[PDB]
Amino acid sequence: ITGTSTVGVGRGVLGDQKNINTTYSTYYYLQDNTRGDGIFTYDAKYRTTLPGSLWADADNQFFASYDAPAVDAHYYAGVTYDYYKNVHNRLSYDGNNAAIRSSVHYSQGYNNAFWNGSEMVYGDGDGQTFIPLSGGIDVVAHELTHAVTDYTAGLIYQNESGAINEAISDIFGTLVEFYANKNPDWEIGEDVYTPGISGDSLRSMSDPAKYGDPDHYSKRYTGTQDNGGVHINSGIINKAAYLISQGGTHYGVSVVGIGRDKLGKIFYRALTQYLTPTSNFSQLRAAAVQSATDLYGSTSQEVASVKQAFDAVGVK
Ligand SMILES: [Ca+2]
Ligand SMILES: [Ca+2]
Ligand SMILES: [Ca+2]
Ligand SMILES: [Ca+2]
Ligand SMILES: [Zn+2]
Repeated sequence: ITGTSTVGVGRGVLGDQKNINTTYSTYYYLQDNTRGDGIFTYDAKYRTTLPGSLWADADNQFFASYDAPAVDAHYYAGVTYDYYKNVHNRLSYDGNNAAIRSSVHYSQGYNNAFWNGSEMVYGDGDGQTFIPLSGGIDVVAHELTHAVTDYTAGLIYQNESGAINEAISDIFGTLVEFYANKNPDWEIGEDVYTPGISGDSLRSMSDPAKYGDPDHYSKRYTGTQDNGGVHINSGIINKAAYLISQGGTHYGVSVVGIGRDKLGKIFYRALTQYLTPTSNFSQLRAAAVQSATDLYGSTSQEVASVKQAFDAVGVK
């Protein structure tokens, strides 16, 4: 829409108050003209037709319970855009400031959220397994990172390349959660998963086996479910990334941590310069080693830690 840029206020899924960028033109719309070609949030009104209607509001105050998922989709897309711009110098997901569009209230009782190739889509959850999925900043950033991967490495969504694709989304989702300093951790989806149980999450990067995902290449899933295990075998790479950052000893192999910032620079470089659509785990190891070599030198501690981490999860 064409109108005047302004700032409104509302409450997210978790009850927290936040300011959001809006546009005025008769109604106030969830349209943020301050970032790239804009961030636009739509109401799918419990249907599956997309994108739905651009979110319009009469007084620029978004404190209704139907408003919550839209406030957080809109706000967390802006935080993810800022992370990629300020930390990695990347303008939006295509690198040229493409508009980011999200629809909320998709379908009824839908326990998922996803990047469909053109925009973000968020279910409200059934209220037991999940509450509206845009209340999780790591979920939002995980899904928007699929758009980055689509425009760069183009990892296909199956077998080892799909598991790399998911892991990359969990890694950067976690780094955005630390960047926003929103009670950060190495777990995925803990703010929106099972409102009645405390302490759990969908996946864990620091200990993937806590939920039964593999934490070593010898335990990888080899069947056909989940497109060949893209959500299951991502635990092997998530554990490697957690060790590079934080360090630790895993299956007897010791890794000195180099921290989150360097983790993010090595993986962003590997993703945007060396991975291809059919890269497998072994090629991800080579790409991460070459990236760390590019950035810090072949005899750095950073290269050594990347190697130990992949050796700790059995990826040669
Ligand atoms: Ca209102
Ligand atoms: Ca957290
Ligand atoms: Ca998290
Ligand atoms: Ca829970
Ligand atoms: Zn994903």
